[PDB]
Order: sequence, then structure tokens, then C-alpha cells
Amino acid sequence: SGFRKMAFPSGKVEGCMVQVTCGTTTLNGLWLDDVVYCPRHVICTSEDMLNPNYEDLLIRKSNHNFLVQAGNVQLRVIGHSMQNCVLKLKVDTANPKTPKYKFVRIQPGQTFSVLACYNGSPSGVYQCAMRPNFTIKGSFLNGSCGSVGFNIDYDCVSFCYMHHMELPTGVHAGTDLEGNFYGPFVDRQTAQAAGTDTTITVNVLAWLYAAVINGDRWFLNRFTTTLNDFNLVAMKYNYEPLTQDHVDILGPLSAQTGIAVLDMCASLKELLQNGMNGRTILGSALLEDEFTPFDVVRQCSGVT
Amino acid sequence: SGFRKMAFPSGKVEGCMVQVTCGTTTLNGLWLDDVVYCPRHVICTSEDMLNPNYEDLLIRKSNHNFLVQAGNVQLRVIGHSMQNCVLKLKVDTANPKTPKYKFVRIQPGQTFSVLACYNGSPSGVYQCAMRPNFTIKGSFLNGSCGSVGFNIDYDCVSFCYMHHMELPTGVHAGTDLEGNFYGPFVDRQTAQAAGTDTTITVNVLAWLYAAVINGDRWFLNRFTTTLNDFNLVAMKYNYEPLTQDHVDILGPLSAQTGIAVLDMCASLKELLQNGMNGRTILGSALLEDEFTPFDVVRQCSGVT
Ligand SMILES: C[C@@H]1[C@@H](O)CCCN1Cc1ccccc1
Ligand SMILES: C[C@@H]1[C@@H](O)CCCN1Cc1ccccc1
Repeated sequence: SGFRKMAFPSGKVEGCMVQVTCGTTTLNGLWLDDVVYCPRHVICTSEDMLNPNYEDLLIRKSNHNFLVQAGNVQLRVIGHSMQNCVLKLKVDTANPKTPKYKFVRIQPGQTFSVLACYNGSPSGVYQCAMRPNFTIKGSFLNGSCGSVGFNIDYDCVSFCYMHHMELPTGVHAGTDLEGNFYGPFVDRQTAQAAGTDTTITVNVLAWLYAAVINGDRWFLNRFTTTLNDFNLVAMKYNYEPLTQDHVDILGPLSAQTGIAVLDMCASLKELLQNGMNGRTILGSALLEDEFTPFDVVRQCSGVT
Repeated sequence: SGFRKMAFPSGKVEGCMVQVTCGTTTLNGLWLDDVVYCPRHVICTSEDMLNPNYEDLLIRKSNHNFLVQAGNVQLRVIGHSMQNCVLKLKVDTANPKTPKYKFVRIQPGQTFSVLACYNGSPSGVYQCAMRPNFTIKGSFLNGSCGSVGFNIDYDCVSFCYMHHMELPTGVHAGTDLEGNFYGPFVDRQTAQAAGTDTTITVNVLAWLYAAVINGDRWFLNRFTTTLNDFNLVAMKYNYEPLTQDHVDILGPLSAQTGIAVLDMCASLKELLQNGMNGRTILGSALLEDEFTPFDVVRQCSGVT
């Protein structure tokens, strides 16, 4: 019993973290096979960062300008190219600790673990969701850029996120491992305002199921609702719409608990309308939205 | 910027997790050098668990009854002894992945990462506090026993916790790595009631400092208080007393923020007396007590 905000074990990713230095800028790189992936803004002075021209900045750069360090051993860079907003540094050594891996572009509301690193060294791991506005609410100081977000399926690391920016509002933006930004963000120190930070409705319902499974049931009410009725209320409260796809995804939790998805929706509706009245659910005083249905099943079934 | 419930990177501990099987019971063991540490209740049938006599159960056991598996390779057990509530299985192979390590018995209110495992395989990592009543609020299903709690100081893993029991109230009890229970608990399926689950006051204040550092300041008030006055209020609200030692420990956060510890105490007092009035602090609707002063400094300074 018990439900925790649980990150994937980080060992397989720890083994891929290196230090990349271009001139006076040091940040983190991901070493997979004989390629080190890092944010292209490694080539910028924070002066550059106001209106950087990456193609022009890169003309001045050679393989030997990219200093790549894995522990206390230097990697020889034998090529470099820019793909979108990441640099791919070809090194002469395949990472011997390369796990089975994929690059995946996640959807908003999907969850992943971040291994926060500084100078190619892991400092901690935490579990995130991609917000519906394609930001994440991370913990990232200067030097953390190139820290990555991942999921693990048994022995396969799916890399979904590389950290690039802190918006002026202290929320975080980055790319998939093809270097394409999540959301409308760019690697420039400019006016970038995130959209509405809405709640991931399907995740809240998953977590309400997790609560019922773990014995927290005070919020279960006598009511049901419809998708349209529930969605009217969701909208008022800056909750993302619930689709039939979300209902289908919650099916197994519905099955396990014997609480129909629309009944759990009616319970959530009353929590929105009436608040918690000072009570807690799984030790939280607000409605948690950083567990997917998949996460709740995984943790409630003990997948390794 | 940003503040997250961050676990230590788990790789060094992942490399120490094995599967221990005695008869039909499988749980997790910790392989350090040529010793595998596991809960002694591995020798019990859940029948035994009502009033087990470990010394008598162990007489019937031989080295070859303890099946130890590290990945898909079997370890040869060449000795076994009971130390308090843990078994030490001597194997013929030193774990080649043994990190530098210590065994430490933590105090209540201290924080640590748990690597939740099943059949010697990591499933996730989360950050805990030892509650003042010496329970932890974990996420542990059957097969998770022998999962461990640790801190990392640069390259040295300090192991502080091994998971043994779920109390009938769904909270968790375990031992240090010398096999001595935290709190008054025993490895028996009996009436064991935890004491008052109080809040770790010093940790709340640390986390209020973390909030100020990260821009959440709405709760800062115009008031100060005294230790005695604050402690009267703490007591009423099931908060542990604040000592001069706690004030001294908060000194660096006091210094960094320019908010005297007793002023932050007056802010906490008003939060206790008046509640959050529906507001949040670092995305929480309650007062978080699972960050130590050390944790706040570590994460706010980016230690690896
Ligand atoms: C624009 C936002 C954004 O966060 C992501 C995409 C959808 N959202 C729409 C939305 C707005 C207000 C209430 C509910 C839903
Ligand atoms: C007995 C508890 C226990 O949780 C740990 C040790 C100290 N506590 C005392 C306490 C009780 C009530 C309010 C405040 C403090």
C-alpha cells in the first residue's frame, strides 16, 4: 500500500551523462552509441542568447572546440552537426554503458523522470508531467541544460525531453531528442509567455482511482454525470476536456475498483465545486495531475 | 529555479539489488562486498508471521536454502547469520558494483531516497522522511521487503533503511542495516499502532525558505515570535518542538534570504492559525515537511 510520486530508477541514464564545454559555457550532454546530444545554445555567450544566429555561430566552431568529458576521461569529437535545436557531437568511442533506447516525442499530460545534472554529474531524479501548454515545472539551476527526461519500458529507455530554457516566469522549456521544442518556444532570451496552465483531467481521475485502491474514499459521492456535463465544469476550472479516449484508458482502473469512469467524474466535479474542505487525498491538499492511468496501474501492480 | 521532491540518483544502489528466495518467499537483498543483507522474515511462511521464533526457524535453514540471484546469475551462499532483524548471507563473490558505502541510523525527520524493488529489480525511486513516530509513508507492495533507503554524499552511499513491514494502518516500518527497527516495531503480524504522526517543524521552515528563494513570498508577514511562543502553537498543531539546534541548522537559509528564523516561525504560526486560504506554496496546498535544511541548500545550490 501507499502511493508516491515515483521516478524511474536513473542508473541507465546516469551512465549516459557527460559534460560538454564550448568556450566558457559548460552544460550536460547525452552520450548514446558514438553521439553526444546537447543543447545547441552551448555555442552561445548569454549575450548571443538575446538574438542568436546558430548557423553563423556554428561556422566559427570546430570539432576540437567541443570539450566532451565522461567522468574524468576526455572524448575525441570527430564530427558535429546541428539538428533543430540540438547539437550531435560524433565521438570516436561508443558509450559502453549505452542502454537500449528510443527517442520519443511525448504528448502533453504524459509523465517522465528527469535526471537533473550539473557538469555531466547527476544531482537528483524527480517525476514530471509535460503541462498542456508544453512547459514543465522542473528544478533546474544554471548548468542543468542538457539534463534529460525519460521513460523506461523494462530495459529500454525512451528519451523524450532535453532541458533548454527557463521562461521569465520560472517554468521550463526543452526539446525532444530530435531537438524540436515542445510548444511554441525558441532557444532565445526573449518574451516567451506560456499559455493557460490547465490541469490534466485524465491524470487527476487516475490519481482518484489510486486513492480508492489505497483506502482514501471519503470523496466518493452518490452522483454520476455525462462527458458533456463534466466537460462544462472542467472548462470553468481550467481542466483539459475529457475525451472517450481518456475514458477508455481509465477502463482497467474502472474495472479494478468497480467505480464507473463517469461516477469518478461526478466525484471530481464535486471536489472542484466544493473543494477539499481542509481534507487530504493520498497526503495531498490539491488534486494531483502528474500520474497517468499507466503510472497508477504500473505502481499499483509493481512493474520492474 | 523550481523546487521538486528530488530523490538521489539510484544507479549505485540499483547495482546492489538482488533477489533472495527462502522456500516460497521471494524478497529483495542488498549485495555489498561478499554479503547479501535481507529481512530475516524471508524464512517465514505468513503463518509463522503471527508469532515467529526466528532462532528456531533458522536451525532448520542451511546456506543452500537461501537462493540468491543477481540479474540472471546465481550467487553461492557460503555462510549465513542473523543480526537483529536482518540476515547476512555470505556469498563467494564480492559485488563488482559495490559503491563506497556506510550504514547509518538516521534520526526522525531525516530524509532519504527509497529504491522500491520486486524480485531484486528496481521499479522506482522516491524521496521519504523518517516520521517522528519512526514510520515512513512509502509505496510498497508484497515482494518490496528488502528495498532500501539511502543518502549519497558525492560517491559514498549511506544506507539508513531496509523495508520490513506494512502496519495495519498502511504505513511502513523497517530497520537500519544493522537490523534494528526504527521505532518500537517488531517483525511480527500483530497489533502495532504508530504514535502521533506529527509534522517535522524544522523541515517545514526549510521548505518555507525554499519557497522564498524560488519567488513564493505571499505568506511572509510583518510579525516575529519567540521559540517558546512558537512552540506553544506548534504543540497545538501536532508540530514537533523547534530547538536552538534547529534554529542553528536553518542559519545559512536565514543568511541567504535575510529572513531571521524567528520571523519565518511567525510566518509559519500564521499559516497554522489561518491556513492557506486556498493558496499554494511551491505548488503544494499543505506545508511540506520532507525537505531538510540540508536538502534545501543542496537542491538550491545544485550539489552532485
Ligand atoms: C490553451 C490551453 C493550454 O493549457 C493547452 C491546450 C488547451 N488549453 C486549453 C484550455 C484553456 C482554458 C481552460 C481549459 C483548457
Ligand atoms: C509522540 C510524538 C511522536 O510523533 C514522535 C515523538 C514526539 N511526538 C510528540 C508530539 C505529540 C503531539 C504533538 C507534538 C509532538
